[PDB]
Amino acid sequence: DITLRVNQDGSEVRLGDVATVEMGAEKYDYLSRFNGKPASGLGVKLASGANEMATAELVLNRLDELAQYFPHGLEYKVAYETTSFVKASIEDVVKTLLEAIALVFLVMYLFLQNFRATLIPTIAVPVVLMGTFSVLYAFGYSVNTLTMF
Amino acid sequence: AMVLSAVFVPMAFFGGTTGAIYRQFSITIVAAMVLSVLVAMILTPALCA
Amino acid sequence: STGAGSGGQHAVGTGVMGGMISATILAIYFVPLFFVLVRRRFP
Amino acid sequence: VLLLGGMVFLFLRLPTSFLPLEDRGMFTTSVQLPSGSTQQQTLKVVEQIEKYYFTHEKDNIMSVFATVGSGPGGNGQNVARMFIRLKDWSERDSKTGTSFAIIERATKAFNQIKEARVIASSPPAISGLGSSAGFDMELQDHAGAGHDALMAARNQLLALAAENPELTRVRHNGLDDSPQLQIDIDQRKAQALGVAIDDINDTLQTAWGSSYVNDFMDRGRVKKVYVQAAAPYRMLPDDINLWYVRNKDGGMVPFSAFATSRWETGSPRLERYNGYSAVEIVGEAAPGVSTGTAMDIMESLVKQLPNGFGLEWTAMSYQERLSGAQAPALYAISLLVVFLCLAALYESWSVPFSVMLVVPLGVIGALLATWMRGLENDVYFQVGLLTVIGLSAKN
Amino acid sequence: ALMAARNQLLALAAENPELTRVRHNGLDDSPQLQIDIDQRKAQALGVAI
Amino acid sequence: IMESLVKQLPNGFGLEWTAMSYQERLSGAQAPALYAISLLVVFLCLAALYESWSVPFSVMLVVPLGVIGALLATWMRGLENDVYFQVGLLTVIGLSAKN
Amino acid sequence: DDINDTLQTAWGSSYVNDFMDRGRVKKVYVQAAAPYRMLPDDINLWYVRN
Amino acid sequence: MANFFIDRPIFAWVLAILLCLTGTLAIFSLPVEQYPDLAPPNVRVTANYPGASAQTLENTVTQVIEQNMTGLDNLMYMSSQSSGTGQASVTLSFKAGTDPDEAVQQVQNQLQSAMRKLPQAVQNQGVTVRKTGDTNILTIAFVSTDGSMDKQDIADYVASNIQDPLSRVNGVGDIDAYGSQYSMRIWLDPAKLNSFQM
Amino acid sequence: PDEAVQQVQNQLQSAMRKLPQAVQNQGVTVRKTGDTNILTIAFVSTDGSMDKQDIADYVASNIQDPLSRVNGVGDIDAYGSQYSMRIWLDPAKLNSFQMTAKDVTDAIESQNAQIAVGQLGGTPSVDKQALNATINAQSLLQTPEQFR
Amino acid sequence: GASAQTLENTVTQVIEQNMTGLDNLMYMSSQSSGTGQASVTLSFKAGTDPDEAVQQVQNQLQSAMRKLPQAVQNQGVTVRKTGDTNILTIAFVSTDGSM
Repeated sequence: DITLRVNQDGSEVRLGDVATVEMGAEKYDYLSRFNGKPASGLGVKLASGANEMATAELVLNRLDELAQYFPHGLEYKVAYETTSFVKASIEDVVKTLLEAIALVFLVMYLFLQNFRATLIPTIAVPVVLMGTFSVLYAFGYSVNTLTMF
Repeated sequence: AMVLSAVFVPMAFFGGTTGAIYRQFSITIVAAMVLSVLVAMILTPALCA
Repeated sequence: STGAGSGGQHAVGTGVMGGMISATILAIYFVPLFFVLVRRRFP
Repeated sequence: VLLLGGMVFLFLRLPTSFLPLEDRGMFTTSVQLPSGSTQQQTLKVVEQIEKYYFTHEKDNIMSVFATVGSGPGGNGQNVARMFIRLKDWSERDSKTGTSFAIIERATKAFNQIKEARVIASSPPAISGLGSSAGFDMELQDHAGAGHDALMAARNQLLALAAENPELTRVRHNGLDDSPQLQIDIDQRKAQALGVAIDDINDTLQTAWGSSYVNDFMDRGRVKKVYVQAAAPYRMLPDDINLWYVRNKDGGMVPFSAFATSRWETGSPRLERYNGYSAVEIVGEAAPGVSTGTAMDIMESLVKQLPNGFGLEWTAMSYQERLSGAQAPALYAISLLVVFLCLAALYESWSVPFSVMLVVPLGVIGALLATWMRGLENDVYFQVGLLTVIGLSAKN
Repeated sequence: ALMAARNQLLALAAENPELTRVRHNGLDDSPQLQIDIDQRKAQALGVAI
Repeated sequence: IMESLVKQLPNGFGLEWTAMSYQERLSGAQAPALYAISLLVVFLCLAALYESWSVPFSVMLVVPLGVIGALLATWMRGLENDVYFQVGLLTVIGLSAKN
Repeated sequence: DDINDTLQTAWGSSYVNDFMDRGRVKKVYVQAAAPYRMLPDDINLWYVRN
Repeated sequence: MANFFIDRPIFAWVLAILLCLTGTLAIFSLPVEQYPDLAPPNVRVTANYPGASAQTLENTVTQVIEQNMTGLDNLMYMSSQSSGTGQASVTLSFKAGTDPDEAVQQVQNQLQSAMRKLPQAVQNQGVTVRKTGDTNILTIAFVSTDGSMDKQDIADYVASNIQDPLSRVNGVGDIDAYGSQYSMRIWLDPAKLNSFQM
Repeated sequence: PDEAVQQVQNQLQSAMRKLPQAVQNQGVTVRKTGDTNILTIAFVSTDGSMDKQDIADYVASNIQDPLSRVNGVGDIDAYGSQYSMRIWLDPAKLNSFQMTAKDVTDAIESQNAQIAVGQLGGTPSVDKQALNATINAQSLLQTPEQFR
Repeated sequence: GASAQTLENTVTQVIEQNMTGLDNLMYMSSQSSGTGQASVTLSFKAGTDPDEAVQQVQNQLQSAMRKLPQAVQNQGVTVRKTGDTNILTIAFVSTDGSM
């Protein structure tokens, strides 16, 4: 109904008379598709200084909360995730650490064969681990794949 | 402790992304070594006694 | 280790295993030899 | 002595890498149709690729998220990027369903598609890190000879690199030149007819190209307003003549009266490095050839090119150029410090030599193990080697 | 609804003898004037918007 | 009282303290932690100094004897549990441990 | 506005637009010729359009 | 020093307790991630000229930005590309150890000088200076199972109702969208315009 | 120095619009530099082939920009300016043809510009489109003869 | 020209979006006015460097400039550290009344 001009006869020339007006997309270049069906993506990027696992969990929980108000038909699908890999890495590292402590206990009782002497290193390694974690936090480091290795 | 530090410290001073990758390991291992040596001379003798 | 991150875990495990085996086998013999030689010469 | 020699041999035989590749749970497939291709053909190729993924590698794939209109080498209607997500490591077999096996099969399958260069790859752990064999060079144009001269020099340099056996898989990361349409607006004729050149330019810009005229509010949010020609009226070179421009008197002047169109060639993407017109010529050093040797060969080849065309290394190649054999110097200083500390500890100048000679004892086993298992000289191996050195030294 | 809740809370606070000088820091709603311009009549008369 | 009043409003309206109110709520929340950590540090230091777990335990039993007097004096004078009282209870803990 | 325009373009230089010179976007300037902007009476040489 | 603590086990126990407590606090405090920030700080300047050509974009945007990116600190090299799509990217790779915030601040400050020199359309589209070290945690795809919502409808709904609440999560730094929100589109018809002398 | 530059730039951004439009087009620069030149380089043509103006143009085109990005160089002022398409008006000729200087300026602005026409088949495109090729309008003039 | 509700929906909320989650951010306060001016106040944690906070806000502001309307971008967004510490309030008065 935008009036381009009004003729002297009372006739009007509107924007719809010389063009077709529709509500489309600003950029038609992208044609994102998911599993053969048209879809739109939403990539979330971590802010430095926060846990990526916890951030991903919170994002998924919030999107699940938002999923209650989705119009019929619309569903959110995760097409790319890094939480599983980093969780598996942390689990493997902590498993190796605990298994190494257990094997230290086993070998100590195999050679020295004293339960208390066996306890002596079993209690000395964890305090060094705590000190190392404290130093890493002081230096501004964080639990990475490299630091855990 | 000193020779182990000399083993691990120099990799920290490498330049670039590989330098930072090496620096992570260097700092972690050096901190752990220093803490263990301090614990070895303080906590462990008390436990053994 | 088979699964996620198996690459770096395999790398560190293989390297450490080979190095530690070779060291604990060879040094326990060679280090006395080196010490005896250097103390014999007194350089 | 024989053990030391074997250590040297095994170190020479060990390939060098920066970070091992792990089954991260997903990989990425990229599609690049030949230049001057619409997004419908790209969509057809993407449909073919996703049909292949859903058909053959069905037991391992979980979801493929394609994206037509963008991807490697710059966004365009002939470039598509696909994210393929795989099931949990346990569900897929660890022998024939590993990510590496999947991409190995796919690359064989994808190389049979003549329509477009579709290549599957596994994302790197860090984008900055690159393969040790590969290198990045920026063939610049210091003399300002022009784009055509730069492209001719790039073609000649690529031919020379392909000739050399010390350089493998050398190619440009840019886009090859494509046909373009050149509109010739006869200024004298347009002004004789009474049309204004500014009106002609505005009509062309807001008719064929878009025009972010203003903003409007939709459901409490501001959205852009664009004015552009309808799709059927901006398709062919003959669609130009359909437009009419108004002269001073108010009459409409056809666009064919003062305009003519001809076909020429132009680069879809123009690249500059350090302010100079440049083309990124990426190549990989041949196996058994030092990366520095490959860079020197490339520099000699650039010297063989006509004058005015320099070269500059970028990213990993530039970093390697800056960090020249720092590790040997750092570890020589470390060895000297170790010797001094051991001499102080033992109160002798000869006893510390006994400890220092045990360093090669522990490294040969690690080298032999990492060679037999087929691994490479990655940073993790460096750290493990240092740790075994330290433990042997302590003993 | 927020304004009504604010007014109710302020009335309750005024009732209570253990609170004094409880106030809303912001500004309450005020009348506004809207000028409606008929672009059609403006064009018909010949005056540019 | 303000929090009690805000619960009489129609459901769906909440409240949040800002500026000095937020700082005061932070103080109130962190008080018990400060006392616990300070008591633990004092106990550990005394155990390290006298090489016993009984001397610090016997000493630490006197902290209530001073804290009760500080609380009684503050209550009688009419003062409140402000940041000053907190840095004051810490001083009273120290003085009682000193005796 | 016209007399000001013809006075800050003739006497003072005028950054009209840019042009391409061997691969660089150099500026274009419009100004009076040197002999016609030397004496104080050179203003009388200029003409404006009513 | 060992003989000092042999006679004083309680002192060693106290030191061990302090170390363990500090380590526990650190563990609760320190972040966890896959890899740390291991890359030279790279800053990208993106400008959009709708409907432009590669030559036009390089002439009017890319070179103008390059000529004003001077005085930067620890700048290893500058790489730029002008595409026929209408997007011009200038990448400024800084030396390792440079503060990313300082680098992006300097790049933004240098860009402000050349903002007016850019064409009006480029200014209206907006020129953003952002780091290239973005690490995407998730790539969530929204698909209409019923098929009632078209791709444009899905993209608009996401940009309207989903991009806002998710961007307020504490760990979120940025949320890239792979869809274009609804925009009022006007499709001119040359025959109609010529008919009405417009 | 970085803090001072940040503060000044934050303060300056308020008044950039208040300045005259010509000043904005020229552009305001904030540099953390002094006034003394650490080194002053003189470029001289030994053969005499390059005129003083040619030397200045070459320096400002190929040397000033690369040196300005050298780390540590806060600013590098040039004692010579690059080439420019100088147009010397003649008032007598302008009056002869009844044209003002504004006519010349408008003609140059209109006939020397980079137009963004678009593409042959941009998105959204009609079904079954053969190709998507860029369209080039009139480009910036290069030789002085074109300006004549 | 924006109404208070329109300004809040299209400017203040957008500015809040990206700047949410900054380092050491206690809370955000936004003030959208009917005259068309929108204000967003970020109260960082005590002891944070004000200059670092301003730089962080400016860096994060560039990530939402596009989402802002064109008119808002043209007007420009100002990031200034702001307090309320009125050290002095000098009143200038003329005794004679001539001024």
